Amino acid sequence: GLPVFITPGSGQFLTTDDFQSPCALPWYHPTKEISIPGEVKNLVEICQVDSLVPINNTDT
Amino acid sequence: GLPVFITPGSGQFLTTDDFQSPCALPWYHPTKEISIPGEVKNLVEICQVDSLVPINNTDTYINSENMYSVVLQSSINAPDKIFSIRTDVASQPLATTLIGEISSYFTHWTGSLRFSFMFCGTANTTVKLLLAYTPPGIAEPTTRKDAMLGTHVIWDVGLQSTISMVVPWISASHYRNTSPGRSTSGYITCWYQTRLVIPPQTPPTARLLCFVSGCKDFCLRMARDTNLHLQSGAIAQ
Amino acid sequence: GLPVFITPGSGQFLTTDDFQSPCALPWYHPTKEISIPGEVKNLVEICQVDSLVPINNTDTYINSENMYSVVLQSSINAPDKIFSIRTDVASQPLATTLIGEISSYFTHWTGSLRFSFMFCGTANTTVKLLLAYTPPGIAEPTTRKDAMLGTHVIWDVGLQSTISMVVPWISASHYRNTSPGRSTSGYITCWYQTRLVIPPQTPPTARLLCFVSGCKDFCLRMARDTNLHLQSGAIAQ
Amino acid sequence: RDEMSLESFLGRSGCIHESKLEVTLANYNKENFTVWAINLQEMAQIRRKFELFTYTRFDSEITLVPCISALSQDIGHITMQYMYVPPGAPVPNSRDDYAWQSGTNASVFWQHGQAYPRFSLPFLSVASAYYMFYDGYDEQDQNYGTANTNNMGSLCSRIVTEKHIHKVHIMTRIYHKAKHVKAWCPRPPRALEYTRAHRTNFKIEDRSIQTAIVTRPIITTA
Amino acid sequence: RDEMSLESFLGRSGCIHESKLEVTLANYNKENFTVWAINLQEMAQIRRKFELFTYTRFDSEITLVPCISALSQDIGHITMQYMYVPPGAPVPNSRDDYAWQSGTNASVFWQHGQAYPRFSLPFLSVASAYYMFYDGYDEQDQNYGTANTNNMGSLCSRIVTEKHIHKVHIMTRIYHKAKHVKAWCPRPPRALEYTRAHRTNFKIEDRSIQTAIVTRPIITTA
Amino acid sequence: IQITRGDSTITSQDVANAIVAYGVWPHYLSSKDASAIDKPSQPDTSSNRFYTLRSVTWSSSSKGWWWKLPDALKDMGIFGENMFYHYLGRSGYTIHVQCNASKFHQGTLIVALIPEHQIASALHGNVNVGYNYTHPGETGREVKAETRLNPDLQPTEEYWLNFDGTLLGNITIFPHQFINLRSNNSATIIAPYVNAVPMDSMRSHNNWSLVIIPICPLETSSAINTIPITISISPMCAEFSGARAKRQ
Repeated sequence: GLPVFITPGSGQFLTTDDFQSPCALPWYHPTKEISIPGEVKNLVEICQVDSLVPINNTDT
Repeated sequence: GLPVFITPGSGQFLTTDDFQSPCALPWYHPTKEISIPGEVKNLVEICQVDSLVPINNTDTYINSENMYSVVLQSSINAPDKIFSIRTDVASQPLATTLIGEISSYFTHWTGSLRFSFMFCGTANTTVKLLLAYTPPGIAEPTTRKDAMLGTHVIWDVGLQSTISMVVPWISASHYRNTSPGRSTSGYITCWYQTRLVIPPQTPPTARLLCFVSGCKDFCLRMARDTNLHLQSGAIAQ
Repeated sequence: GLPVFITPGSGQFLTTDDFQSPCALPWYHPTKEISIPGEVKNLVEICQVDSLVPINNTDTYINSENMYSVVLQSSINAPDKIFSIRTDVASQPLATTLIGEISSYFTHWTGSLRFSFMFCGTANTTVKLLLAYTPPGIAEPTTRKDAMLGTHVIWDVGLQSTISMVVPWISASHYRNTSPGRSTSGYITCWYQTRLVIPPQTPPTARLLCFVSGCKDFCLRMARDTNLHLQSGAIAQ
Repeated sequence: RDEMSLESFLGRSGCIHESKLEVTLANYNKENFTVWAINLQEMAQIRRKFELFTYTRFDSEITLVPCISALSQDIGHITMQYMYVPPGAPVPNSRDDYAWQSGTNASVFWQHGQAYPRFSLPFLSVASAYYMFYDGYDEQDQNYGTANTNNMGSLCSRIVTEKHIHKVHIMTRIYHKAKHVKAWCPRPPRALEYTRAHRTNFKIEDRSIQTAIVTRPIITTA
Repeated sequence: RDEMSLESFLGRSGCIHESKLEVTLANYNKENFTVWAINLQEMAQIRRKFELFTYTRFDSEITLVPCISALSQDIGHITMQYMYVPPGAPVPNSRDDYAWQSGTNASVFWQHGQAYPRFSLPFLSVASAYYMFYDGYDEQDQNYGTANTNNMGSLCSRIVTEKHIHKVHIMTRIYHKAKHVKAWCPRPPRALEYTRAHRTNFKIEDRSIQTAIVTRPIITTA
Repeated sequence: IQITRGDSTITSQDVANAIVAYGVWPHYLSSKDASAIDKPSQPDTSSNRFYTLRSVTWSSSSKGWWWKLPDALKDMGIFGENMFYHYLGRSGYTIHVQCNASKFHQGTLIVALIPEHQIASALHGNVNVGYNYTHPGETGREVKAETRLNPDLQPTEEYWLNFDGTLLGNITIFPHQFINLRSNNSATIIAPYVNAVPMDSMRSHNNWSLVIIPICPLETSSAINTIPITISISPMCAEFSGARAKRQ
């Protein structure tokens, strides 16, 4: 019939986890997406920007 | 074999939830459905109904029939000012209307309103009245000179019902806060242009209808509690 | 991976429930089925059986055989009134019948009843008796004049069994409360029109049968406990 | 577009009745139970939602939240019975009469260690629609407000333990949620406050005629 | 149409026997167990359902509800054994004899932390049908009511702990539900009250001949 | 011009103008949403006719009036004694209530139709509406601020509180129609049978209630200031099940 057994490792506290749990209020409709630049999916675009180097960072 | 693990987040208390749990007594057969009108699936039909506006909700007219009607006079001596009301549904006196109290049960709201005002007096009275809308940017200018400036249509008392004009939703985003905004949204203003023209031996006192209704486009998201009624006294068990 | 979350509502105590749980000892082979009559899948077969009505359930006839039979007299002097009983199955004396006590185990009930009353005396007696039904709207009118008013059929004692007429379920909705209604539903009335015609040297005392049976259409939903039997005394362990 | 519905307006978990059971120090018989009958018009936050309609047709969902608090000798390791009786049927008020030990009534048990009590209910009304306002009278002449047609049942909690008993507070709060929401014929909202069940009173407690409507002095300045 | 059946008439969770186990302050040996044999005709609420039929054929479902109450030193953290013995087999009455430690009897264990005890049972009768009324006598001459053919087994609860014991009430209530309901040959209902098992008595305790039938004075007014 | 259906008809019908009541025709009930037969004897086919009621007085300061249906018609026509002895039934309505109007005086009135009532009657103790007040008849309730039947079960007479416990103006949620003078001189509203139960009592239970609330009262400075209202109600779908004696 129905498999009723508590699997060791599962059903406890975990830091980083992925859940398919139901939402608290799914009836609300979010605001529609508009065309806005600066959109980043990867971290390569932030590294692409030329950063100025403080070569003379002395106390003077 | 069988996956036996307690998933974090699941198996606890939750307010709003959907369950496919078995019924307590599913053997009972319910009574069959019969044709009954007033059936509502959406909340647009309640907003579709024309709600009367209490334009004169002062302390003098609060306990009378004159609170929903507009006070008009045939004499040409008084200032041409009639009323100055807001456009927000969660504000007085539009809060007391059918669309207003339903909006109190929601956090986010958007939509346009229909405005039609017909004569309440006798058949032998014609008066040209101007309907105007004012932007919420600066404080409301209330003069006779600011009549034909920005969205202005003069309505003459004829035979037809008052045809509504453009009263649009003005916002950069689709949603705005439901909190009472006295300077956030626009204003509805009406002014005396002509005085009630009547032949000899005719009652000078006359009134005017004040209707409001919801338009086609309405989108409301999250629900909330009302801020008009509170109960803390004696309750029934 | 494996969904490990305790669903709210599930995993607790419940009265009426359906389970697909494994058996304690499934290795045992049960005894094979043999052809045995009286097999019932529905509750319509129990209601189909004709139950005898105790029309004379007074304190005088309670401990006798005369309680189920109708008292008749050949003399033409007494009033033409015989009996006045209700139509509800959860009321006296229809509560003591087979269909009555089964209806006590249900909250909601609907259906029609079959009525046939045959002669119990000798072969040489003919008497025309009128069967009438009265609406539950107003209080029951009991006179000789109210004989041929609303659903009236006169039955003469011949050779055939009594053919039943229209005794319908009168309600706006499909279901009505099972509580004892003394004015909620209609009434069954029978009156003396002719007196027992008998030749010289013939026993004047005769009786009449009193049967009731369930019709084709019966729909009962939720079940309940009986209100006739109570146990609180000494019980066996 | 889809969220704007009666399914979301009435589909919220709200507390209906505050059932509080207190254990007596000494009792001759098992008589510790809360007396409460079925009702939909109870609090102002939930009633105004039902005041907006004439007739409704929706299944009910009941969630029980019992609170356990220790006071003396670590008292709290107990199992309680929560029985539901079908509408129309007579309900006794004792330990074990005809209803408490029958196979006709819906019974559920809860103990600390499993999940919170949560179950579903079928159709309750005898007719096609649930009665919010009963106009006129039924088969009786005087009674107004609560009718025999508008019946849902009864909820009562009962103690199990016999001799091993001590003073503990069992705060069993009942939450309500709506399923299969289909209603017709909208109504205008209520103006004043509620005092009694199924009753909207105006002239009561000798209070002034002050409505929820906010007054404005000159309606020209705002 | 579909709900009108014997499956719904007999398919309700009803309490059959009130098994109450009390712990003695001092005992020489493990002799704390409730003495109870199998029975279907027990209470008036459940018996009248069986009185309406001659022979029945349905599987049984047994639900155990044990109550835990603390009295002294937070006593309640214990595990109890609930063993079922097949019908016909001899049953001993001690701690560990031949039955309590055998691999032929059905055994189940319950501790607070998991769900409530609930399990299913197979066919119990030796013949094709379960015996409600045994007409005449079997192979014996005198005995009437309980027969050797109508056997289902025995249910007894046993203590596990040896020295660490204190006075605690274990109210193990047994609920009954029906599965695979197929019965034949309807009967008329019982008129009077029950006194003993498998017996319907008329002349007992010298009580007057007063039936459940309500009397009406003139049967013309009503 | 006249509506052709029966032998008896009323004048001043004009053009039938009304807002559609949620897209519903006054349906003649078939054997689909009922029991097996439930038809002992068929009533009159020409029963669907107009009935003229006695004209009520118009007051200078009009508060409002109300009539309950089918309570208002109980001794009117042939169908009066029929529905009393017949056990339970349902009926539709064709409302035609108006007064004579000229192009000189002023007066505006709004007609609504709400079949529920919940009014305050007693103080603190069990409150209950009066039995005689729920069934006034053809005269109805002449709404005047006065004492009636001493201090006892008494529903308060307030027009702006709407009696049932709702805000004025917002009462237009049900089939509603506004009647002026220059646009319309006659009022006609389509009214079908709307109830949870198919058949209910007429003696205690009320099926409908006509709401008469004026927004602009009759304020004229002339020789006469009285205009009586003509009430014309035409019952629809008169079907009843129950055979009983005529005299009792």
